[PDB]
Amino acid sequence: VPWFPRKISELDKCSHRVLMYGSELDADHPGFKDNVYRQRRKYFVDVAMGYKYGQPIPRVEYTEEETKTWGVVFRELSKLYPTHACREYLKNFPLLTKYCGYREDNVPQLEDVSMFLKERSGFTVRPVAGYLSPRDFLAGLAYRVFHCTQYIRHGSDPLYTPEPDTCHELLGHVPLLADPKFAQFSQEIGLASLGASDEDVQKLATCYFFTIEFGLCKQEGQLRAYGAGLLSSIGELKHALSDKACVKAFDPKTTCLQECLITTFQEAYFVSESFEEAKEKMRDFAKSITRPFSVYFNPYTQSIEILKDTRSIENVVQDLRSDLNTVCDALNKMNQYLGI
Amino acid sequence: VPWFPRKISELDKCSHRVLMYGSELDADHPGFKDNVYRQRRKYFVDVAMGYKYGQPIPRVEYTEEETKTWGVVFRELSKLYPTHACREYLKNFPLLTKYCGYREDNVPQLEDVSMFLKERSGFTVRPVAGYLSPRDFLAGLAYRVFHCTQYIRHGSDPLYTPEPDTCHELLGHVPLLADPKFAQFSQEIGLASLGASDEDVQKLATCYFFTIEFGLCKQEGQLRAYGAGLLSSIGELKHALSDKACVKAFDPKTTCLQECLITTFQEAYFVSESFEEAKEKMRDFAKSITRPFSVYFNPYTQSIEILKDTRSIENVVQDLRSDLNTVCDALNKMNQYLGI
Amino acid sequence: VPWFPRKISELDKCSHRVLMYGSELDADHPGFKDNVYRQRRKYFVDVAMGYKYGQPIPRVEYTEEETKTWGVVFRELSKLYPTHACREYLKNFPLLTKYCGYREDNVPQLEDVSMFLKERSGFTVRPVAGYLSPRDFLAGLAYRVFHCTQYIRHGSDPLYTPEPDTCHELLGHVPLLADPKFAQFSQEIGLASLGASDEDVQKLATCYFFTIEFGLCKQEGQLRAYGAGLLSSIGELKHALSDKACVKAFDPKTTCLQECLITTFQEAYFVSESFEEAKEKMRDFAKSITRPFSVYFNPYTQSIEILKDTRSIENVVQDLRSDLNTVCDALNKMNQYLGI
Amino acid sequence: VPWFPRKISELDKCSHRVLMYGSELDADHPGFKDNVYRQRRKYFVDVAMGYKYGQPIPRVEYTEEETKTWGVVFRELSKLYPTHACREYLKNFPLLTKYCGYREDNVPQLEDVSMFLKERSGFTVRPVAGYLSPRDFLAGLAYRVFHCTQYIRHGSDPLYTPEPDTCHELLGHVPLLADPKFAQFSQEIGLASLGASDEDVQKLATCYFFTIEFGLCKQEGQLRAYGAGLLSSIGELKHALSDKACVKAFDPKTTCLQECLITTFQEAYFVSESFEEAKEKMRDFAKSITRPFSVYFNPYTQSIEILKDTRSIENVVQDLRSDLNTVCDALNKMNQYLGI
Ligand SMILES: [Fe+3]
Ligand SMILES: [Fe+3]
Ligand SMILES: [Fe+3]
Ligand SMILES: [Fe+3]
Repeated sequence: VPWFPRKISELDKCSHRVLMYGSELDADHPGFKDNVYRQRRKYFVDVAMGYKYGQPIPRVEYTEEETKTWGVVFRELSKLYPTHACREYLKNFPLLTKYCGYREDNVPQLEDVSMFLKERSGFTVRPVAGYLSPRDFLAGLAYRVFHCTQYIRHGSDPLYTPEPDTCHELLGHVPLLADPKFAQFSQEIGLASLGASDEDVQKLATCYFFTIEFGLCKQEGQLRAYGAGLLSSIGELKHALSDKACVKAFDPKTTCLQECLITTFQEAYFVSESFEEAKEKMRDFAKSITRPFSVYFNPYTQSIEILKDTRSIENVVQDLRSDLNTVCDALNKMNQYLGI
Repeated sequence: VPWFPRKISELDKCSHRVLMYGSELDADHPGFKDNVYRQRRKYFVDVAMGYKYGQPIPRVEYTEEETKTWGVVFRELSKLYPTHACREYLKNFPLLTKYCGYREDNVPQLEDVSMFLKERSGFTVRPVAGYLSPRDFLAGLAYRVFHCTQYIRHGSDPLYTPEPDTCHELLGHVPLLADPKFAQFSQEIGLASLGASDEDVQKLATCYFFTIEFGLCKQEGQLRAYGAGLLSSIGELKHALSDKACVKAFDPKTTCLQECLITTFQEAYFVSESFEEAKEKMRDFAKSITRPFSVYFNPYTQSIEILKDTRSIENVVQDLRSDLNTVCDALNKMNQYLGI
Repeated sequence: VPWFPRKISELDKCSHRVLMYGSELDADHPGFKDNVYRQRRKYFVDVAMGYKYGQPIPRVEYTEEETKTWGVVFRELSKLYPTHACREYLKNFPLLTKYCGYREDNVPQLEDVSMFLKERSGFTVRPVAGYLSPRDFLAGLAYRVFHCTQYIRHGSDPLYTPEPDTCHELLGHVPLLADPKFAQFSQEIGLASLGASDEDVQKLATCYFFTIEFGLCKQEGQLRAYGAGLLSSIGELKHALSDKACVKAFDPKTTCLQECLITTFQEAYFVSESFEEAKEKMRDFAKSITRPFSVYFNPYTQSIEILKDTRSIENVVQDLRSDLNTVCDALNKMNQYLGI
Repeated sequence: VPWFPRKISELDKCSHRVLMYGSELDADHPGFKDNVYRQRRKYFVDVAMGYKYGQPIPRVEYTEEETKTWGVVFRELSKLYPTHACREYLKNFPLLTKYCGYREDNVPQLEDVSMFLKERSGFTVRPVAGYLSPRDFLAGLAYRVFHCTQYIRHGSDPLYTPEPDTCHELLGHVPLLADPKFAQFSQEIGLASLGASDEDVQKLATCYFFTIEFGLCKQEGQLRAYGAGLLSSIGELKHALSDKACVKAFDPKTTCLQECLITTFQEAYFVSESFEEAKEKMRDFAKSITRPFSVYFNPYTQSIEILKDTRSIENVVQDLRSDLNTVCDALNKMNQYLGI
């Protein structure tokens, strides 16, 4: 089977297997014919190729124009969250405004964001010179790690970006990784894809595209948005909720066959009910991917284990019994401190 | 109830509540009438009062005499472990010789030891200016943290020590924290004592004294030693394995009432069978300690949670079901990829 | 809430709350203008109104014409099972031919059938003077009891029946209650409907109509039939597997709104995958029926218990722990008798 | 391995493998030189050799002298229960007085007793021509079946009995089988001994002798009696709570090596805390009996299953999951119909 990391320190081979670099601006890229930008965006590549597990992420000092771009996006995008975004996004945004520094005059740093996430759900972030393969991104979601970029848009226009700058992974992805259920959902998508055939990693990356990127949920009646591609794009957060687009339920058996459009809107946005419903649908879709073992994530050691014999399975069951014996005692305490 | 830390960040208020300091050494201390020694015991206190959660532990460079003392103790203890120590100590010592640097001509560092432990059982190490209360030392084992000292004996005689030093916590305690079962045992002793009355913290500290400090086990027809007080002391390791000491079974109801002797040999020694037997006996004894809630350790967030209502208990059960599903899938794979 | 039985002996109020009687042939009955027939349909009603929990079911001796009718139906319907019925029906029919007496010139008895079922899945059968309400028929599947009739068709026509008789509940229902997973499915449908509002018992009875009466399954490619309404009717079993019938998918949120046709074919024939996934769909749908408690079936006592406080839930968890210890020991034995 | 029954209907080979008969009065029998008595023991033997699984137990009509003897024992023994018996005996005796007929001038019948037990704990009773081997008596507790006698003492001095008449199994054994936890304890002792070597059946029968026959418990302070040998004997129920006998703690590793006296007060009466504590000690001791498989009792089918591969263990785990869903739903109901 193909190689996957078996401990969170071996994840540095994946984090550094970058296909294309974030300094390679394309032809249609505003700033492809610039001189000062390219140097700025080449600084970030070298700052990100110097990360190593265990060392705090260095702080980047954003200039005066970058800060204005961040503020423009923040201002123009936060005045339509209250009526378009889901509930678990609104219950988490103020905490980010309070502890990490989300304000029009400041650009959050990855150290504060990573220390804020690490205490709420367990996730952490690490910087990447952009565009690592989907196998190596899903293999990082298995350890509860998220690969971020640090650069910002071109001040040319602050509302168009053919790529994931750092304003897409702070306003789209982070406010919703601080939720335990979304964290469990993401990590399970990631664990399902460890050592799988290149033909199943594509189905999983497609399900992730249509769930954790362009997803919609209806939780009290009318539906809302919980995908990053929406929650970070003004032009597409409106279209998706205005009744001019197709919306059909989520089904991983047919949803894994779709065109992941990059520049234009989507033919159809898939809707779901709750992170638990989608988590169950995806855990059922999984186990339909051929693999000759099972994997178990150990969160004390932070390492993956291959259940393929009976000694391993016996360890897992023995550790389940000790967690059942805690419930069976919390309940006794409630009883005695009430009437039986 | 008494204050306890509810997240591994708040453990700095406990790690720094030191009763007496490692510089304020007793009068009976060889070196109480010295001038150069008493000035390095202050460098160590200063480096230990400067630790903060999240920063790698700085490295200490040991002089030529300190190194020779460490080597003397190492070479004098190494020729007893093969026939006196337990089985797990023996299976873990060579790995320490290979990865952390256990050998004459250098003293292991706490950074290498902490990174070696963190990958095997989950424990980590942090330096302390000595002698913090028992409540604050047990509240640190709840989070899987061990409080170590960094100084070394007085070169006068590398065989007598009335106190802990960096040779009692590298040769006595560490080689056996790298075992998952000893790690669960220690952490459960620690979790039982969170917010308990000062009269129960004493019973728990006594059980810990007679189990994890001066303990004996019989794995084959003959018994061995798995306590640090033994595995770090030549005079007492080859006295408890001899027909001149009393040895009765372990019973947390009658052993929590006994004298913890500090300078002389213990009368009784409380043999046991296995870390699992002692873990079960302690979990039975540990439901007597009066407390109006239960605690649940969350290892992703690394935080303690109070089970005292039904929403918390329902969360815990929902997380148990997902771990039962993993076993139920591992077994199906093990079947289909075999004969039913 | 509405009254439901809380022990298998109180089920005699439900078993004897018969709406219409099996002696009341309607105008359209091919025996409505007969004289000797009715004098037998009265004997059956009388023998079925005399059953009492604990007494073996008396044996009915079928005349020469009744036996010939049974044989006609048997041999005319068994020559198209091999290519139409599911696999769990074919793996159970020979056992019935061997132990209970399925063969022409002999009509099986309910005592032999009930003793054959009681050893394979736990079900038993008891006779009923026909047509008890749906609430009272579903409250009997909660205890793993099935209400059967004992009469037979009118010999005039041996292949048309506007009602259930002893040939519909022996060739349609019984060969598939002897399966543990179909037994669990049926009992869960029954337990979901204890003390529920008359408006939910109708949705549950509809799901049961379209799953356990007219159901289809595709388990190896092409689909097959596992409903009694099909497996007991030549005309309809040979039409739902053809290409002149609309086969939709199973979804308890919509299928619970359908016309339960009694004399003509069904417009739609809902299809599924396996008793396990249909059981999961029904268990998720079955938590959207308003009820202020939960019920737990105790199979030693054979009684229902209301989980509505913490002492009951604590009992249930305490039994789960003892059932998990058995697995944790079976695995250890497999290990030691292999290599670890 | 030795033959054991794998379904509750195969238990008729064990129930009828009687070593000596209840009509064979020995020389020391106060009725050894009688003529009318023996002709009654013959009747009881003949009626007990005619039982067959599935048929209600016939009723025995006791004469006037027999009834007066039963009344003497009842009256002389019930006036010292309130201060000597455990609490779970006192909370069950009145129910027996109410439903089964415990009172002078009436001797309870085994049909009423068996139908009263079957609804409280699951046990049932069946008559035996006395003295079947210990292997065959323990293989009957695995299925929750108890083998009783139906005869009564000789009216001459109705206070001495060198054997278990029907007054020892109604006043000693039955009032405490109607408790769910004592029923679980007994059945586990019985299941531990299925297909074991004749040298372990002796240790298990000894533990049963010193726990379920001559046992004592301390549950609120001073200790009480819960064994049948005590609760049915005036002379020995007094020489157990008055301090003239040696009371030692219960330990299945040493108590399984003691001598069971038949006509003389036991030199030592073992004491315990609760049926759960003794159940745990026995499940621990029951791991050191050599056997190459595990057994699982299925209570719907009422049959034993050999866990020796992975398909069986997978079935068991799959049922555990469904039993855990019920708890996870009961807790949600409590939350909802309360405050979160
Ligand atoms: Fe994104
Ligand atoms: Fe120590
Ligand atoms: Fe039917
Ligand atoms: Fe007895």
